[PDB]
Amino acid sequence: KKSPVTLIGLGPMGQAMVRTLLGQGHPVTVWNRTPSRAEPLVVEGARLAASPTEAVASSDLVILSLTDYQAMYDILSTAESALAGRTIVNLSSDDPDVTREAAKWAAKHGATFIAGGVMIPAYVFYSGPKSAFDAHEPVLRHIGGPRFLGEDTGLAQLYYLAHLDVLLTTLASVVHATALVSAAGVDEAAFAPEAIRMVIETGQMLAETGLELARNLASGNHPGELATAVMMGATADHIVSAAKGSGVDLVLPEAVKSLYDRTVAAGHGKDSWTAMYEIIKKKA
Amino acid sequence: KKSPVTLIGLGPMGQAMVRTLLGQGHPVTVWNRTPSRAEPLVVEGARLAASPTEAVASSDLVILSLTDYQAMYDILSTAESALAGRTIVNLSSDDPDVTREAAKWAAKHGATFIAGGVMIPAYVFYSGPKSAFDAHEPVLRHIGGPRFLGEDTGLAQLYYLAHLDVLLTTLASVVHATALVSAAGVDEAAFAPEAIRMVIETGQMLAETGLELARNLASGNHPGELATAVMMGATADHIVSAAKGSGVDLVLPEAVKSLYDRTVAAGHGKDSWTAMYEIIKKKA
Ligand SMILES: [Cl-]
Ligand SMILES: [Cl-]
Repeated sequence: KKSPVTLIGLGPMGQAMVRTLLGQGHPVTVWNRTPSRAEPLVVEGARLAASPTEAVASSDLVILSLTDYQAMYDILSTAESALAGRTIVNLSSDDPDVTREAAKWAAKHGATFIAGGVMIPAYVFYSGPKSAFDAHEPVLRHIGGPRFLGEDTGLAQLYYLAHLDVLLTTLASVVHATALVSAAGVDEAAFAPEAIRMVIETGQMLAETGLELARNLASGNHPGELATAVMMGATADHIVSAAKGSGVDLVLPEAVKSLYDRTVAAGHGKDSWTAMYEIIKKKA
Repeated sequence: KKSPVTLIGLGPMGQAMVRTLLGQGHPVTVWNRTPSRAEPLVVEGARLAASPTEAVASSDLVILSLTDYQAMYDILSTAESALAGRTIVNLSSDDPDVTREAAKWAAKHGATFIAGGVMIPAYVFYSGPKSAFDAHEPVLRHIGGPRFLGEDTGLAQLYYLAHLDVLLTTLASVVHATALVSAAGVDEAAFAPEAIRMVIETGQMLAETGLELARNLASGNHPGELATAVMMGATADHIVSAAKGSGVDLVLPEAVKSLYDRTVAAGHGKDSWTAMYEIIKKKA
């Protein structure tokens, strides 16, 4: 009685989504480039499709969890005539303009398209036609906490990549800070927990520095308080010189130094450190 | 009956340290390039020194809280003959090799030298001769939680700058992620709190990903688990292409992409993301 679901892409994320959906009573048809990974899901109740075409034809809702959008094009190439009237929910990560081009390709073949972005703490960003999201939300809510962002298909991966922008850059800074200290002979195991704690401290500081951040970026006014761009720029300069003397790779701290240098050179030296937003943001 | 203290540099940090030390019964002699900032401390009980020489001569312990080490050289230039037999505790931020050169200059003028690094959540890194730290620890503990790091003078600013390496890079990523989303017309006030929450989530993830981080960096083995360098590198590539299409500044995500590119090109693609440490760390 529950609506059938097709899921293509049986990596770790797809495996968990199939198990979840089966436990909620949905018939799940699966397909994967290597059918061996489908075997555990078949014994849990899923049906292995004979081909991508038969997988697509088995449901009105086709969920894709692949490495990138090119994998969607390659897999569904032989199934394009079977896409008419169905909804594609692509949870794969890719460039936002790539996902927008996919919406045009989906419409060419008569399909509705929703882009998704999955965050494992789970919650999923969704973007595309709201009527399509509302039609499949009873199924999508079992995968994780749905957050509809808007009717621009590209939004889900834009938000996802911006979150990963924070994650990947922050993780890189922990590795870089550890190399900086360990260059002096300090045991990595001694300082790495401190660099980790600095992330937590940074988060809690951002839990009046956050009010400074959200207010300044939105209002466009960066009042120089306790932490100005010229003060932070001098610290960034010291980090670079320390890394240059330690023999530690420079590209990451030089990027931070580049942001503060251009922020000071633009006349925002006495303003808050948040004034680097005026250097980073989109022109005009 | 409490030991006298001299403190030079009456910015915000110096103001709080003087008030703290006075409240604990220590006579405090102060000096500043602009004597006006000493007036509030004088009414609290501090004595304004007539000159840097008289400030130095007033105590065996001289604490410096200036913008950089060059300010120490400039201020104490006329007081160099009065430094003999006293301990300089410099809490100013600067390059670690600059602080090591200061230890040589301090010994030239017969003074003991300790470098400090002040973290405002307060706790202070200290480095230099342990006998000097132990001799002044009863006074230093009132300033904040003392953490002796070792007898290399340069350690305190190395640890301090590595902590600030994490802080400044993480803060830059929050501003950059917000610009990435706001380039599409999203209100900054809508996404900036989400970018902030991503820092907190990153910290809590680092509170088995941390065991992965500390173990891999110290042992030098990066077993590829759920998050490999080739997977993270593809996400870094997407962030760059998204920023390149949004018109958002590229230097920060290109630095992260550069780290993953070289990590994959070095044969660590299947290893954990922590394998970028082998690209960042000091040669040999
Ligand atoms: Cl976009
Ligand atoms: Cl060093």
